[PDB]
Amino acid sequence: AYACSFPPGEIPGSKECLAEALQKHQGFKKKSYALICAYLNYKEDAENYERAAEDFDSAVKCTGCKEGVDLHEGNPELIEEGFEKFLASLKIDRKALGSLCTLFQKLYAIPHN
Amino acid sequence: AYACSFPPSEIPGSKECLAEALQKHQGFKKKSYALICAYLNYKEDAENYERAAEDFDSAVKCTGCKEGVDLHEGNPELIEEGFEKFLASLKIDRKALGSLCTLFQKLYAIPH
Ligand SMILES: [Zn+2]
Repeated sequence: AYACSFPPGEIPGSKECLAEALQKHQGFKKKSYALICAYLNYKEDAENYERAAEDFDSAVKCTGCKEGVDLHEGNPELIEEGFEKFLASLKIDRKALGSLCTLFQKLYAIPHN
Repeated sequence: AYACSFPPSEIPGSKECLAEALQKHQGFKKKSYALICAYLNYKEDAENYERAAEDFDSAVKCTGCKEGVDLHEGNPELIEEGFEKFLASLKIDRKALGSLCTLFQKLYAIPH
């Protein structure tokens, strides 16, 4: 699930659409970094990844970006491919994934209001 | 801050009190693993660490454990020793830091 916390992109056709949504909209960043953390523990908890992927799928629909990101989150043979697609599409530094997961804590502070 | 979400320990005098609270209570895992994530990023955001440490301190009060874990969270020269005290007290292997931080996401589900 993801209730849209931000409006549609003004650059839906841009190769930067998803990367810019990530930067500008904390809620999309939270779901994206949550997904990275879930990926890193996929082999011990596939259901958590599946839920995080569904949440991300929900949040991506908010963006209006044209670029499709099929995570194939229920298909073990395609999990890696789908996650790499996500990284490519969002223009994430793929050598920094550990760090980005660790930032989920900063982006989703507790307690909060 | 931390709004106590679990009951205080049955073994407040024990050297195992904090490790036992961590084992039993998700809320204490949440604040502990959040602290770990904040520590891993200390060198780029000390304020976030200070806040997470204060939150952890508050969660420690909720446990009722007598043992102290002084994180020295405002003192750069002592952050390392404070965090090592945290690891020793909660019986967390330093090799496990990355994994435990990554688990904050699983233990703090969004949306909610
Ligand atoms: Zn929350």
